Amino acid sequence: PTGNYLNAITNRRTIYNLKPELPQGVGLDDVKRTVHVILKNTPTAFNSQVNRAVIIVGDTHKRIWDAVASAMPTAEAKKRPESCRDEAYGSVIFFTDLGPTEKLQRDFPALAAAFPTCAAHTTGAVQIQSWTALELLGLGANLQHYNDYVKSALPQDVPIAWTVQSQLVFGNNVINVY
Amino acid sequence: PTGNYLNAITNRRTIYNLKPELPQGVGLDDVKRTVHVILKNTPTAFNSQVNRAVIIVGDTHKRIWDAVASAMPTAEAKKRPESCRDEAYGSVIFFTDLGPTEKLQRDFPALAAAFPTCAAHTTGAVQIQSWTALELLGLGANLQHYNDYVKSALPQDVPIAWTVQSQLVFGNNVINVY
Repeated sequence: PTGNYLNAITNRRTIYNLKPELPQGVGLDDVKRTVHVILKNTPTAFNSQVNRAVIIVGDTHKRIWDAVASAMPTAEAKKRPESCRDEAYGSVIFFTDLGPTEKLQRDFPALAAAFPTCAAHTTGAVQIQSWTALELLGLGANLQHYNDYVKSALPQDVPIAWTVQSQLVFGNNVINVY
Repeated sequence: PTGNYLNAITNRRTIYNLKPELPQGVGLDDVKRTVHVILKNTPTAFNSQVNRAVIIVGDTHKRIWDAVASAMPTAEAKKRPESCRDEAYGSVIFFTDLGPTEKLQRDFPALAAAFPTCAAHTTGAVQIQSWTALELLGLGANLQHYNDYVKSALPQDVPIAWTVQSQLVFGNNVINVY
């Protein structure tokens, strides 16, 4: 075990078996740092620093997935949001500040095409890491992409420029050589 | 010493001081498998599995950077690639197979505007993890987004549907608790 950083990656996958667990031996503000230290340590191309995040829990967590599971009207296509608001302790949701990405498109009008793409790179860079780290604490977590649904459902104290990217619900190659 | 996954995230930064180093105690194929299992264990959304990569070295490394540092005409814009060919051991270049995403767009024409984003997310996940893990071995690495240029410089053994995303040259959050 050295840069056994791989073993933490290999032991990680989508977990739907979820109970609103603390979990054992680890509080909430513990989790708060874990994602915080990733947003702070994740390289955004050209120091744009566009990706942010919001963690939601309790009746504020249940409040959103209950809103999605009403915009979903077919029962068998709502056993995902309602199993997210009745089985999960909370959910980490990630954003990308479209603000800077609009500024870089301004000052560098010639490269105003890689900027939206360089932001999509870094936001998925904090997603996989927070996810792979939450599962190290003991939690179980899964992906969700109800972006537009939670975006409208999102409260008012949110910057409207924060584009919704993901919802982390917690609870070979060729080588040359010719 | 527990889920000290964070320590590797913190102990990671762009390195330009590069010598074509093995490095000590670590062969090349040592590096090869590190990324090989990051591409393999990365959650491509909807199991599209579009993440591709190529490790480049030797006079095939200097060959491509010599091509980029020749389309750059102004000296001060050649200081990057010519230092990437004459100071580096090699480069990991990452792709996203446009194949599956095109298939997903076809089958689900309604969601055909989330697939390119779900591909940009997953590539911006194998990049950061490889970079974070290559520096665990002792190497020095950095981001390089000289796309199209290196893409054109690529030989013919590559699929023309592989989209060059990056070149890995090796050598606050609101709590919403009401």
